[PDB]
Amino acid sequence: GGLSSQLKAIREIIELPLKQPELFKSYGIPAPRGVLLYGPPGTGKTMIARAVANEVGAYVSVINGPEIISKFYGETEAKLRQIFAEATLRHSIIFIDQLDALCPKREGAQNEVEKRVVASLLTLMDGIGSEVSEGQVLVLGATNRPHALDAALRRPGRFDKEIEIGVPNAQDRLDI
Amino acid sequence: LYCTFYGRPYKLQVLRVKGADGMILG
Amino acid sequence: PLLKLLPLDARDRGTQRCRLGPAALHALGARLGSAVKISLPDGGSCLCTAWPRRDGADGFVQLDPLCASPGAAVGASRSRRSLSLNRLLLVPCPPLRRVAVWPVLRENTAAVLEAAQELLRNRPISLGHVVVAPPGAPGLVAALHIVGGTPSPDPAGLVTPRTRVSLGGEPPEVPLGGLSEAADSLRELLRLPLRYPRALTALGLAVPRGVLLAGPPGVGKTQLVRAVAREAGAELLAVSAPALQGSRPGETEENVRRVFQRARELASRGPSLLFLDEMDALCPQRGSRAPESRVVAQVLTLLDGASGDREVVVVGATNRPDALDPALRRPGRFDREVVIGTPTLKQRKEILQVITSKMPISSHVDLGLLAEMTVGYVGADLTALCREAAMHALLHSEKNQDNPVIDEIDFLEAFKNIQPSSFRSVIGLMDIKPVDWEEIGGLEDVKLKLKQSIEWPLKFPWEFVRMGLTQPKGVLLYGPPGCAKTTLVRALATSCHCSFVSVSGADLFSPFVGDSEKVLSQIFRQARASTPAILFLDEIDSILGADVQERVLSVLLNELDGVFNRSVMII
Amino acid sequence: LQKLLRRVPHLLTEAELLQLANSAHGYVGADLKVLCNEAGLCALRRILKKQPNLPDVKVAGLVKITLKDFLQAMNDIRPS
Amino acid sequence: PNVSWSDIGGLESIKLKLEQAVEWPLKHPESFIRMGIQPPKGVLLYGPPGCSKTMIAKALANESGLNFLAIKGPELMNKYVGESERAVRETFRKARAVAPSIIFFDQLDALAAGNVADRVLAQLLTEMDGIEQLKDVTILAATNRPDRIDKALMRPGRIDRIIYVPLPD
Ligand SMILES: Nc1ncnc2c1ncn2[C@@H]1O[C@H](COP(=O)(O)OP(=O)(O)OP(=O)(O)O)[C@@H](O)[C@H]1O
Ligand SMILES: Nc1ncnc2c1ncn2[C@@H]1O[C@H](COP(=O)(O)OP(=O)(O)OP(=O)(O)O)[C@@H](O)[C@H]1O
Ligand SMILES: Nc1ncnc2c1ncn2[C@@H]1O[C@H](COP(=O)(O)OP(=O)(O)OP(=O)(O)O)[C@@H](O)[C@H]1O
Repeated sequence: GGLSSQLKAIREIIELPLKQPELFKSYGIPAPRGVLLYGPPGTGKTMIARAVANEVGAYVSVINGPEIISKFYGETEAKLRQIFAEATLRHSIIFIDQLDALCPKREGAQNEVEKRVVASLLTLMDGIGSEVSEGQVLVLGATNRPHALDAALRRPGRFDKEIEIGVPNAQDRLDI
Repeated sequence: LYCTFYGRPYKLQVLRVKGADGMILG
Repeated sequence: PLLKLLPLDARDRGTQRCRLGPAALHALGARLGSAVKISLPDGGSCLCTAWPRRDGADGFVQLDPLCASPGAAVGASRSRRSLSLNRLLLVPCPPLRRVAVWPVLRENTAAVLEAAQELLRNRPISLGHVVVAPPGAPGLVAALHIVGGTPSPDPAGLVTPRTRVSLGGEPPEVPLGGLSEAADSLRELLRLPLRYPRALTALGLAVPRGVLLAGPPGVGKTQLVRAVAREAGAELLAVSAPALQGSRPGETEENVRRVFQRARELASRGPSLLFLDEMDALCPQRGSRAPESRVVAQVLTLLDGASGDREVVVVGATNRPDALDPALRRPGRFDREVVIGTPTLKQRKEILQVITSKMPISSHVDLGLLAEMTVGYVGADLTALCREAAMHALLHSEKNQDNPVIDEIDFLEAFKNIQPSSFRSVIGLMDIKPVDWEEIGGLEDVKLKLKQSIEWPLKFPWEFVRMGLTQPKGVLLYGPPGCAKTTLVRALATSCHCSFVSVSGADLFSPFVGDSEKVLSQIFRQARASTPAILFLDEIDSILGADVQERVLSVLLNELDGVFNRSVMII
Repeated sequence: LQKLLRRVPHLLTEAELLQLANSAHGYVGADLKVLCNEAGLCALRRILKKQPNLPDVKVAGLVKITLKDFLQAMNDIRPS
Repeated sequence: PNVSWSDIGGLESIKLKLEQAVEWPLKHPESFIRMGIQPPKGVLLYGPPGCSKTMIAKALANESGLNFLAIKGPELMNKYVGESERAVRETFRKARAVAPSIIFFDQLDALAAGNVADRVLAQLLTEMDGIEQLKDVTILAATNRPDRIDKALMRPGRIDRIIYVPLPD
């Protein structure tokens, strides 16, 4: 309900790739990977992730946030990786929800599962560019407060496109 | 198929084999 | 007849064996071990030996490329291409008497000659071919290039145990503008420790070997060293290490001395550079872990050590230049600094013209208005502005797809939803706008006094000292708010043609400034670096805190005293 | 400069080291050493521009130490 | 919002004075260069107290296509230590995101507790200076007393025009 301009952007962004990567390299830019969605809590970000996977048709890999937190030791570097290219196989859209779990940015506290899981994503997404065989990997990140996502997760190649899903207005609450 | 992982016996049931020429089975 | 291609087994890896069926061996008329030339589908060719399959089934081909054309190792069979039989030939191999090889060694003459004889023993080879060593091979030869032979290996031939092996040899990106001014300042330092075959051992010392790069986060500091890299060879062990430590006390000091061990190992007949990055290293709420900067200190000490041994240049890049170790800054490990500032209005147009050159943007697009509207950005945000204006011109579009027309409508659309980078409004800003003397109406006598004490002592220095007049060592201008004090200082910098480091009090109120004693020391050091200079401290009552009060007064009072044209004027 | 270093050949080595001492009037010890840095590695420079390219083990064998680098080393090094 | 000029009374002289700063730099910038003048940016309204000044700002946003974002006055000084500073900068990012918008800031005399007033004056000054060049975002302020207004906010790039809103004749 509502969001007619912003879901049309998500579908046009998630359809040009996987279908036409020749148009991107016609002009001047690489085909992008990181779509970051955010908003205030209770807005519709998790439902609009599940809406994309019900329509376009691929293998869709959903990784949750609060269940790759605790573990016992560094089992993220076997779990993430396998998850990625495994989907790579179905040439595929990769979903990461609750991004402020896997990665904080809380420097004061120097945790064991914090300071080198940031190297487990920047050195994995820089190598997930599949230019040997020209594959297509799309990462959809969804977070409730992208105010504390490191400064290193906004660089090009990584999460680049940020779409804001805000609090609905009076005309939007009528259509809700 | 039978394999002994450090004394523990394993029972394996083969469901599907896909080979090098691309022909799969049922 | 078409034959399929399959990946090779674990017993054919590095054996130079081609596995054919019996009907193809009947059609070729080959024996066991005879030489088969395979013309590959994606260009190039290879030479193999014919051996039969165990199954006896015909219709399949496997091949192991060891003697190959250079850049023709395309025998991976993921897509399962099929080969026709017209592409395999039976090639006669006469024996040879003399070969000529050029070796590619791994990272004396007799051991290289012995490893060449041992690899090429009883093999068929052709001309202009690479022979690749199998994995796990003993020795030091990784590859051989075949150059020549006396019974002429153009239709190939066989090396024998009694042939002779001789050694001959004949082996037949964003430019980023805007840093031109600082790119050559780097070379006037680092070129002299790149032309060193122990010549400066013989005559001289060692210019420094310990440079430091500083700048805002986004001016492209890491890409500059790759440009000076390629510019003069070098393998840049770019050790970043944002968190290389752990819970043990100094367990990576053993690790960084093996990092520093191969700086020497890769120092023989070749340049090397240790590239420490993000020496940022955040500020822990509590005392930083000992190993964190102790190894730094080790890196320090280790570095200072590099002076009693073979000398390896170190280029370090940090983001925020202050709050480092003060035992770095002294003559030695780190004493030569190159400062990359926020970009001016001038080369921001030439920043844009580099990125505009690759994309097909039409000729009806301004640049000066695109430079002027983009005040507050860095060089990373100008790429993303030109990335986003390509997207909304591919996003929205027409059905023709032949004219890539990007116009001023979607540059101004992409300007709207790109947020500007922080950490710019700080420290000191040079270059502002030119103000002439005639804009300030009246005040003829105050213009005469400002000329006789700061411009005549910085522009005509021999006639000031010959006439026996002293230079006043820092002037103070006071008055009510609204009588043009900042205009008179900015008119003075235009007629002096010098550098202009200006610190105001409203700069100091930002919370991104770290405690401002060492911001105040950073201003004085950048000044003594840029030569003939005017240091302007506007609103000193806000700087001195109208504790941190007494500490600021002190860093200022000590620098005000400790200080062919020189000296820094303080206004 | 008698105990300059006694090594590093050619140099001046005449009786006109008196005028640079007269000249001598600034600071010492740690500035004068770096005068050897401003005459050891600063005596090349002009060798590498008159010839395009050479192995530098022959440039070190044909090194020339000049008078003219000392006056510019006064301008580059200010002792106290 | 839905307030027209006819609901207030049709203040025709204050209609032309506010339109000279928020619409005339875009639609007719040739008349400013014809006379030799810089275009004004920020507009302060002063007068006797009441809710008269907040209805004129809602009526200006109704006739042109313009979005309204409101920051209060002495609410923000009394609040806590931290992220009232973040609430100022999130107002300014939301003005530039959507479209040409009017930022309404309330009573200015209450800002002018030494460390309390100065971290919010620092975040206000470093972000109003970011929209000095951008012509589609205009700051609009209302105050009760013109005497105890800070002279740091009176420089000729930030707040220029002063309009008197009287009791009705
Ligand atoms: N636009 C909408 N129209 C209809 N129902 C909606 C809408 N947005 C949210 N919902 C309701 O919210 C449910 C899902 O919640 P939602 O996607 O908003 O999660 P959230 O609270 O924003 O998540 P997070 O905790 O990750 O921030 C839907 O099943 C539906 O009941
Ligand atoms: N001339 C230029 N000046 C500045 N940035 C440029 C220039 N040309 C291109 N860029 C952009 O800058 C990027 C280089 O970013 P780089 O990683 O070098 O940043 P950085 O300053 O080292 O970052 P950090 O402070 O995080 O270490 C290029 O990929 C391009 O987008
Ligand atoms: N004599 C003058 N002739 C022309 N313009 C003047 C004159 N005196 C002041 N101005 C104008 O006053 C304005 C403010 O001047 P400026 O900011 O340089 O000084 P200031 O108000 O004394 O500074 P500060 O308050 O920081 O001490 C400028 O627009 C300047 O043009």
